[PDB]
Amino acid sequence: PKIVVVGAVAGGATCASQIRRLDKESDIIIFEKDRDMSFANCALPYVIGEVVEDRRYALAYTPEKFYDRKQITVKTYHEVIAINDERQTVSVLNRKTNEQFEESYDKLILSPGASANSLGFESDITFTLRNLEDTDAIDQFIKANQVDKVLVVGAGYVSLEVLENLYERGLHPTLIHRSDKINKLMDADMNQPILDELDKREIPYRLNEEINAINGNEITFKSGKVEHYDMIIEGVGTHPNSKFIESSNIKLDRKGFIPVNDKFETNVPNIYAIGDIATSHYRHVDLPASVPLAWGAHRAASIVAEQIAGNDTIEFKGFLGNNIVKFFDYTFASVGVKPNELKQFDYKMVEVTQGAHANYYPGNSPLHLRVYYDTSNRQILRAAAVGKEGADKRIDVLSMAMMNQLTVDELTEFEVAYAPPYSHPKDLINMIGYKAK
Amino acid sequence: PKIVVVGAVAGGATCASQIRRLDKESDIIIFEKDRDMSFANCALPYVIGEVVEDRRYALAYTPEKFYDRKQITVKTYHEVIAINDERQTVSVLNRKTNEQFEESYDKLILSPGASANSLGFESDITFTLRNLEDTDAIDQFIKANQVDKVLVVGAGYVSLEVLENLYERGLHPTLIHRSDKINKLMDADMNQPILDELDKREIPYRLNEEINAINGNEITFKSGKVEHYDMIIEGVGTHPNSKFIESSNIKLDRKGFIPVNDKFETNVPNIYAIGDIATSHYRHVDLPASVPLAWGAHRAASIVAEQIAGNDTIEFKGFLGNNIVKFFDYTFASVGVKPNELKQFDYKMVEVTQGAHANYYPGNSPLHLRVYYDTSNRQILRAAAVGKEGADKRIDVLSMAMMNQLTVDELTEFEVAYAPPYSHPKDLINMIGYKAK
Ligand SMILES: *[C@H](CCNC(=O)CCNC(=O)[C@H](O)C(C)(C)COP(=O)(O)OP(=O)(O)OC[C@H]1O[C@@H](n2cnc3c(N)ncnc32)[C@H](O)[C@@H]1OP(=O)(O)O)CS(C)(=O)=O
Ligand SMILES: *[C@H](CCNC(=O)CCNC(=O)[C@H](O)C(C)(C)COP(=O)(O)OP(=O)(O)OC[C@H]1O[C@@H](n2cnc3c(N)ncnc32)[C@H](O)[C@@H]1OP(=O)(O)O)CS(C)(=O)=O
Ligand SMILES: Cc1cc2nc3c(=O)[nH]c(=O)nc-3n(C[C@H](O)[C@H](O)[C@H](O)COP(=O)(O)OP(=O)(O)OC[C@H]3O[C@@H](n4cnc5c(N)ncnc54)[C@H](O)[C@@H]3O)c2cc1C
Ligand SMILES: Cc1cc2nc3c(=O)[nH]c(=O)nc-3n(C[C@H](O)[C@H](O)[C@H](O)COP(=O)(O)OP(=O)(O)OC[C@H]3O[C@@H](n4cnc5c(N)ncnc54)[C@H](O)[C@@H]3O)c2cc1C
Ligand SMILES: [Cl-]
Ligand SMILES: [Cl-]
Ligand SMILES: [Cl-]
Ligand SMILES: [Cl-]
Ligand SMILES: [Cl-]
Ligand SMILES: [Cl-]
Ligand SMILES: [Cl-]
Ligand SMILES: [Cl-]
Ligand SMILES: [Mg+2]
Ligand SMILES: [Mg+2]
Ligand SMILES: [Mg+2]
Ligand SMILES: [Mg+2]
Repeated sequence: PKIVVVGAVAGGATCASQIRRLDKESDIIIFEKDRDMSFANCALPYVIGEVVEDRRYALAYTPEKFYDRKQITVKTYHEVIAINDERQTVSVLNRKTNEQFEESYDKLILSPGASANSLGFESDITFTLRNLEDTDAIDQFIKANQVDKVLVVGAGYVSLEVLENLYERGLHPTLIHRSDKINKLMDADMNQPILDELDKREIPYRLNEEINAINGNEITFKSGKVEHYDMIIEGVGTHPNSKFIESSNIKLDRKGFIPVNDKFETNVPNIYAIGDIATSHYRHVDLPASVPLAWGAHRAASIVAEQIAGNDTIEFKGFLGNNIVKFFDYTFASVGVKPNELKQFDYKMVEVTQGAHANYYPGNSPLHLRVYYDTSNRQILRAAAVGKEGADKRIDVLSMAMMNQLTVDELTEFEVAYAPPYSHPKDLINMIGYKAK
Repeated sequence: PKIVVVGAVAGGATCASQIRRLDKESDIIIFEKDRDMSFANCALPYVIGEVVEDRRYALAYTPEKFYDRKQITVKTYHEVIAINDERQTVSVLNRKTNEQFEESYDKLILSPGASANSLGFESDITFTLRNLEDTDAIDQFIKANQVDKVLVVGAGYVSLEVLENLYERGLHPTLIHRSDKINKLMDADMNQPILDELDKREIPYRLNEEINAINGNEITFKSGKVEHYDMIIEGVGTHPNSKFIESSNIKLDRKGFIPVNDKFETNVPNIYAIGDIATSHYRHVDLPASVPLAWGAHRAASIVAEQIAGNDTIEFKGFLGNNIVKFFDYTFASVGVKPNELKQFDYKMVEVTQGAHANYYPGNSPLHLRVYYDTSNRQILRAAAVGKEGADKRIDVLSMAMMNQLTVDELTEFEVAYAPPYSHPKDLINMIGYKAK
């Protein structure tokens, strides 16, 4: 079949690559509205912090390399502006010529993702971070203006990683957030170490704070405070790139996302949707789920590839919502339903705080593990872990447990790999099980 | 019930404590043949290494504290010398006075564990390591004799830990082993980094080598080599402490262990056996298993506590044999059937070698993960992982998978916690699933 793909990054380029792996004869074309395909979204803050300095890490492919290795045609600076589903074409705008045209397809795959929100100030010193063009612009503004002092707005993983990286680059960031609900994928009371790490390094922050006015480098805040900053990075949420889809017969939800089935089909024949734009359901509970992260994009890419050119018995089973972020010395990880989704269940909570490993083994740090479960069937609903060591391991194990519909009580049976540098004879995970009794 | 426990460490002290949690009325007495209860067997190599300098870390309780806090009576230097199972008493030797006596019981719990084998040489410079008394003796011997050259015999995980610690203490160890099967819970080819770390540090080793004769500090070897050593630490395997049991009606296997059911009952009513002395079966395949490690001792202790004083529908479901050791910069972990046990199955092997985390993120290292599956049902039989980073995490996740008899193909669905310091959007575990076709 002729295959058209919208977006050439996490979902799009992966899906197209996976299809080629299976089908060597279908013609495949990808339209990407911006300059680069296959950029490393998740590497971006580390590029800014000069942790990553080889561009070969920031960008996996050029369209030329992509064609030469995989025979996939990628048109950058081409923005799809409409989907004409009844005639099986998309309308595409060549941004270089400002000429538009129709491209036909047998199968269409939508992976446009999402864009960064902006606060909307008229400001030459304010930037968002979503792609490599953004990253290049920030790096350039920093150098050309000898930036020292940077204001970071927002407190999600993107803003937190940018802050840490700006600090390590040798700059002087300040963090503000409109409320005190930082890092909201994590249980609110488990985020204290973020503030501790800031304090330890004498990095200023103000919560319940906003930009009120901007005049050159003079920044006036809601609190009444006035300071001067050389630069601002806004990380104040995202929104779905689905405007171009609204005129079509494709069903969108009221927030602009695309509900899909377990084959990542939309309501329209021959049209699939994957990545941040797509919504689905949880694997372990009968609720809708939207998990705009890397894992879901890659997994859907593979499933769509099988559907089109491989084994169409292969279907999605739902999300668990596993997620993680590093902030300075600490790791923050969670899986399962979001904090706000718990109220839909009659649940209880159990928790343990314990050294990640043997106390007498040097380098210990306490690890807080919390697990929520359903009282009506003992099923695990959510888990969260925070500590300098061992949090990722604990959450991945609980992710596998939930995949298998394990009960909280069954966690006593988890046979951990134990030696002093790694865990305990009754691991934190085991202790969750004993304490639920 | 009146409860008598034999052995006061991993199984015995733990089981007694777990019983008290549930039962505040019953009289509980533990007999321990040596000086110390509740020593940290696992910490002992690190004591020798002076990594653990403070004894509070090597000893968790005294009989006196155990009584004040738990109202359990612990009699040290008291060796149980016979089980009078028909009258329900045990014979006990007070080693201080050399007088014996009978102690009655309603329930008897046997956790006597295992003793170190010895090569049988007459030598004042040779030591084994099994308890805190052994540790104090080794430490004292090194100080008293200004030991520099040390011969470490055996390449089990304990001996490797001892070697590493002697090295970090400033001593100069040499490793020998009677065969080339070092660290034998791990795939043989995956043990190479042990030998790499030794080579890197100019720590001598000789495999397929044995002691021929000892003449003072002069050691004659099977190879014909003769060298001078100030000290010898032999780690040449263990034997079960079951001599005191043979006269009773308790069924022993031919190696001296006690087969038990999933309630950890012996063939004799009211007698339980746990810890290194007991044998059981695997959880994921129908084979007999013996897994003489900490997790099993602690798990059995809880189950026996529930049987006696709690919910007696709680039963063991078998072992997976999860195990791990650290040796210098590398981690070595495996789970499932032993290498020698694979031949009872029609099996295939899948493997990946990939960065533990994102390539661009610093301090990355190659992680080798290998998975064996049964061709008749796609079920995972065994997994192994070796590397400086991430091996413990992958093996724990796979232990949780096997607990659920998950197939190799379903690893494709494992929802990992992804950010650049931790893994990949398609983790090594997912990759095993994709490569299984
Ligand atoms: C933060 C956000 C995540 N963002 C991204 O991932 C965006 C950038 N990514 C992309 O554009 C694509 O995902 C690329 C093109 C980089 C990767 O495509 P694929 O995942 O299809 O893998 P690839 O074709 O590059 O193959 C390399 C490696 O994978 C093996 N392989 C892939 N699939 C399979 C299957 N299904 N079965 C067996 N093996 C498979 C393949 O063999 C391969 O080894 P080799 O290529 O042989 O040497 C995260 S971020 C971006 O890191 O910042
Ligand atoms: C290597 C080799 C393994 N060796 C050993 O284990 C050495 C010998 N061990 C022992 O003697 C026992 O395990 C001791 C006595 C050390 C521990 O007794 P147990 O009951 O585990 O533990 P304890 O009573 O001390 O409780 C402490 C902690 O856990 C909670 N807890 C225990 N059981 C339960 C249950 N069933 N349910 C809920 N909670 C339980 C307990 O309340 C207490 O918590 P807090 O800290 O106040 O929360 C290894 S090594 C390390 O070198 O020895
Ligand atoms: C800074 C940053 C850090 C992140 N870190 C993590 C992390 O640590 N862990 C994690 O799991 N996730 C992380 N993510 C999220 C992860 O990158 C996304 O979940 C993933 O990229 C989603 O893939 P996607 O294809 O749906 O969207 P994208 O990868 O963003 O790709 C969408 C592409 O479609 C293009 N497009 C949109 N509309 C059109 C159109 N009309 N025509 C043509 N092209 C169009 C866009 O230009 C864009 O290039 C991070 C994201 C960012 C921005
Ligand atoms: C140096 C070392 C390091 C280790 N490291 C690890 C590790 O990293 N990870 C891991 O999982 N496992 C490790 N282990 C193994 C772990 O310690 C054992 O699996 C665990 O202790 C088994 O507990 P047990 O109660 O059966 O025996 P033990 O803990 O050894 O206790 C048995 C006790 O019973 C006493 N006893 C025996 N006979 C009698 C009798 N007749 N009368 C009275 N008392 C008696 C003994 O003196 C002994 O104190 C290590 C062991 C050692 C020795
Ligand atoms: Cl091209
Ligand atoms: Cl054209
Ligand atoms: Cl056309
Ligand atoms: Cl808010
Ligand atoms: Cl369900
Ligand atoms: Cl006494
Ligand atoms: Cl005396
Ligand atoms: Cl680490
Ligand atoms: Mg640079
Ligand atoms: Mg139209
Ligand atoms: Mg000391
Ligand atoms: Mg199944």
